Parts: sequence; structure tokens; C-alpha cells
Amino acid sequence: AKIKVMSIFGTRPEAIKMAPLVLALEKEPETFESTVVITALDQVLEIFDIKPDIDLDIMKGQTLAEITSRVMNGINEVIAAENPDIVLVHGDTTTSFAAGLATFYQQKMLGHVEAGLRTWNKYSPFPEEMNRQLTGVMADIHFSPTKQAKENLLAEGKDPATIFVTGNTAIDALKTTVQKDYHHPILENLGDNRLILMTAHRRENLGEPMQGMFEAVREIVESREDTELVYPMHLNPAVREKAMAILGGHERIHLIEPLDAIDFHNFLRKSYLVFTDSGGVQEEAPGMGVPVLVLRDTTERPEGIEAGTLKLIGTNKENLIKEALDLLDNKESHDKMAQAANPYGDGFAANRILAAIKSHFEETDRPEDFIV
Repeated sequence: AKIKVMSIFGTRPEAIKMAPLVLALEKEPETFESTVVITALDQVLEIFDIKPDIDLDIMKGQTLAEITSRVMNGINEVIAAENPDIVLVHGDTTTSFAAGLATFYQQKMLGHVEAGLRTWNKYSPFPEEMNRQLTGVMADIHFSPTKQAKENLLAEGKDPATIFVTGNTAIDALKTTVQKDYHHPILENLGDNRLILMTAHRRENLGEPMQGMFEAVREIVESREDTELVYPMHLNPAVREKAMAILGGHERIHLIEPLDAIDFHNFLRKSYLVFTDSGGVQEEAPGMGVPVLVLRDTTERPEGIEAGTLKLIGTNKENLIKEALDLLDNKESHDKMAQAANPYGDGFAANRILAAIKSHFEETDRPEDFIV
């Protein structure tokens, strides 16, 4: 008798974060039976060589109430038939909550991957904060990405024996998304130059601060000739216009279209430093040992800052330049961040998750938390 694990994912980012876990399950077929259920990303599954078992075509002018009901009724039926021992839902999407609820209705064990993040504000993010809180009450086992997420769960009175700080599976994903010898002209023509990668997608930054930020990187590039800038341009025309105006026409600045999360991981790997306001990049970049300068005034990632893998520098042009130059001119400061321990995971969150599941069903050694 195997432990039948049903992994549910409904978005591309979930696919990337759940794939590694599915791979881990598939590495131990003597113990696990893996059932993958899609509720939407076929490019990601091809990379991880994951044949999905069930594909629910849930639809897209649908309200939140309708999406929830469709996914819940769909998953209810899938679970009732497949009769898995455990269903794994991820993070805070509506699909995860709905599938979680169908899992509870079917009286199956519910595992929550990336468990316990909280803003404690029921309407920000909406409905993600509530999703993760609801999923949190229904979950039987929680796989927290950090010590903080675990504490959040403890403060809500969850049973410590059911929470495991495993790290973030997104980092495990890098072992597969990052190619042995990735292919891209810019990376091939890079030579001895230091690649600087920049991305900004937060509404607050895409506004007026955007101009100061492009001017900052332009100046970094002009001041340091052995650097090159890659900027996947945001789709907003006003943003592109500012990018073309300030960053256009420079041989060492590449203004390209938005990269896939996968192409991005591969660029990230050869990057010397990255400027971003993306949450995922703050946890993934240090997985590559890439120093991250965060273009934000606030952050939900204090661990990265305390660890030294990340630097919160805001959006002031003078601060972008200073902080960038510091890293570019002082190899000591670079390796300091480059070697700082990633508090969000070591790339083996999947293994800890599986050991945790094995621990419950076969009552084998309880895995200890990921040590930051």
C-alpha cells in the first residue's frame, strides 16, 4: 500500500512551486503514488516531465464565488473517486482554498505547502490573506517556508507537531528550471561584463518613481563600463516609453520583452546583481547566490534583509546608484551577500515535505525544521 498524494495546482507560479514536490514523490515510487490534478502551464510540466493525471477545465468572466464553487465541486468529485490519502494545496490562491475545503468535505488529510504567511489584514491581499487563513484552519499538516510563518501558525493555536519549516519549494525548482548550458545572445555576448538585471512590477513603483529608477541604472551603466543591463520591459506603454527614452540606444543596455519565469531564472543565474520589487526574486535570486537590491520602501521579506541576501534600498535614484556601485566596486560586499545563507530555503524543501508526510503515515523519523 502506497501513500497516495494528490497535488493540486492551478496557476503557472503554483506549477513551478509544486513541480519539485511532485518530482520528489516520483523519486520514491515504492512509497508514494502521485496524482497531479490541474485546475487552471503545460510548458512548466514539460520541463519537470510531469504528466498531469486529471485536468479540470474551470473557467473567464467568472466571479470569485463561482470560481470557488466550480473548483470545490470539481475537486470534491476528483477526490471522492481517486480517494487519495492526502491532498496537497499550495499557498493562498482561491483554487487551493477551494480544493482544501473539498478535501475536508471528503475527510482526507490536507497538506498545505507554503503555509502560514500573514499580513493579518483580511482585505490585503484579497482574497489571498483570507485564503491562507482558511486553508490554515482546514490543514492537517503545514509546510511553512520560514520560522516566521510557523510562529504565525502557532499564534493561531495550531498544533506544533503539525507544522514543519521546510523552506520554499520555489528554490527547489531552480535545480530544474536552470539549464546546464542556457542559450541567449545577450548572455553569449556578455563576455567578461557583469550582468545587472532589473524588474519592477509593483503599482507604487511603476508610477512616477520609475523615471528616477531608469535614470539611476542608466548612470550605473555609464559609470561602470564592464556592466550590462537587461531590462525585460513592463507591458505598460507609459513605462516602456520612459524606458526607451532613458535606457534606449545604449550598447550595454538591453531592453527586451518580459521573460518567462524560467528564462528569468537562467538570466538570474549569470547575473551579478538584481534590482527588483518582486517577492519571488527575493527568495530565488539568493538561491543562485545573486545579491538583490529591493526597490521598495517596505517589505514582507524581513528574513532576507536580516540574513544579508537582500538589501531594501527604496526607489530613490541616488540610493540605487550608491548601493549598486558599492556592490560593483567592492568584491567583499558582493561575496558577503553572495554567500549569505538564504533564509527562504536551501532547495530541499520538497524532501523535508515528503519526509514530513512519510513521518505521519509510516511513523518514521520526524524531519527537523530547515535551519536558517
